[PDB]
Amino acid sequence: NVEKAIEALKKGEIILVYDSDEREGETDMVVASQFITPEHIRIMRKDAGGLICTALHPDICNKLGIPFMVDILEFASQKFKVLRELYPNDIPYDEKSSFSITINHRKTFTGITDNDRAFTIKKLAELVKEGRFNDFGKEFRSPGSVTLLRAAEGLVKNRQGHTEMTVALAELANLVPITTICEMMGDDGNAMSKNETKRYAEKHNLIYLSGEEIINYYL
Amino acid sequence: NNVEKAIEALKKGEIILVYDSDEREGETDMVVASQFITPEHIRIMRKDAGGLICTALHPDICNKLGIPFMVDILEFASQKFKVLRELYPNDIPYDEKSSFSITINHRKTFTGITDNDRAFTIKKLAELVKEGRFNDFGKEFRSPGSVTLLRAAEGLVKNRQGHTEMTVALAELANLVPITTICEMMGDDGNAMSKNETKRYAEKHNLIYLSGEEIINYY
Ligand SMILES: O=C(CO)[C@H](O)[C@H](O)COP(=O)(O)O
Ligand SMILES: O=C(CO)[C@H](O)[C@H](O)COP(=O)(O)O
Ligand SMILES: [Ca+2]
Ligand SMILES: [Ca+2]
Ligand SMILES: [Ca+2]
Ligand SMILES: [Ca+2]
Ligand SMILES: [Zn+2]
Ligand SMILES: [Zn+2]
Ligand SMILES: [Zn+2]
Repeated sequence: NVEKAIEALKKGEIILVYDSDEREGETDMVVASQFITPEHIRIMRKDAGGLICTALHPDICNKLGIPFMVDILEFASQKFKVLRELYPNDIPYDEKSSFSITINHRKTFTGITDNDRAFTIKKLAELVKEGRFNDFGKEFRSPGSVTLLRAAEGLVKNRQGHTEMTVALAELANLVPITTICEMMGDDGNAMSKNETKRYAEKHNLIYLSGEEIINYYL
Repeated sequence: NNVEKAIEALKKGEIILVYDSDEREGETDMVVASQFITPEHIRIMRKDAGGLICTALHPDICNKLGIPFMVDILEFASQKFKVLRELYPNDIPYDEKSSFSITINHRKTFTGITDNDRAFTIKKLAELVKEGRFNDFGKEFRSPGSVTLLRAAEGLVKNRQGHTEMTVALAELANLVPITTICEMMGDDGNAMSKNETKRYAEKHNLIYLSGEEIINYY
């Protein structure tokens, strides 16, 4: 199943990845960022509905100098004390946020359109694939509409969220290890259930993958 | 006229549409008074508008809670994270500054992104403010989260004319807690939904549609 998903990812398709019954119980739509298109963004906002985020392998984040947002906030809590009052000291270690900074490519206008978000994401994957790390500040500004996620060092060995699972899948596919993901939201106000997301994958001829399978394959 | 009609709609917990200006973003946001937000509002915003779902706060509330602008958090944190300096938004194309602030989740939510979770976070924030329980902010919320806050400029539309200021101004005029939730309407072609298409939406759904100039002049 993992290898079939890898082929789909290599063709620029959206695949569906469920994490686990014990974790978020959520399914994310996932695409290899180097193949992102405005159409992928349109499908994610209409049929998934969560935040459209782009996850990056830790090696990439280290080359760009991008930290976890929690660390930006903790340091800034020295000046803005409310940040200390909002510390996420109550989240299980396994669910600790993978949130990093938000960005827009400088050539975009408001940054939120399908065209703007696909351009921001595709240009970031381009810059990374080409190794033009120093061009990051030249080409992008923060804050913006595309939320970046920082994958755990060691990926699924140390954290088992969609952030790590999808980046691990891109690494396995021999692609730039950067993915764009969006949580699938249900009409009942909760996340779409695994039965509901498997159903959507069947209707749209998409690959549906369980996180356990990616983890096992990777390890 | 239409502004008074939009005010009555907000007081009833309905959504209104606000277009800023041809000379600014050229975008229409769906708008609702946060104290009346429901999971259904979040659902219609993600399916029918599609941009980010953000909650704008009157600067008075922001000062009482100690919530700063995000660019300021980044500016201060750049002392430690050098990448932040190179990402300065000294070039946002449609205004001097962004209204982006911190992101939050109410501590009682699970993943924070569902319609139920986002509506709960936003409504609870509006309630905490309405009840003057500012010392309870950290007790009830954590950052980062799925709900992005926006800080309205001091003087509102007298000093900045974004949807952030315009909508907070309408909530104030309505004698409501001045906190709004807004979402940009996106088009199928990859650009923001056109003025003509957002008008057709407003006519189909009998929603009040306002332009920025009318709100600014009335305020
Ligand atoms: O938080 C999220 C996006 O903002 C989603 O849960 C997304 O799937 C990435 O997070 P995680 O790695 O915890 O699954
Ligand atoms: O940026 C945005 C959301 O994050 C949107 O533009 C929203 O309408 C608020 O911004 P502004 O006050 O500039 O119109
Ligand atoms: Ca998560
Ligand atoms: Ca804006
Ligand atoms: Ca201005
Ligand atoms: Ca009508
Ligand atoms: Zn997830
Ligand atoms: Zn706007
Ligand atoms: Zn209707």
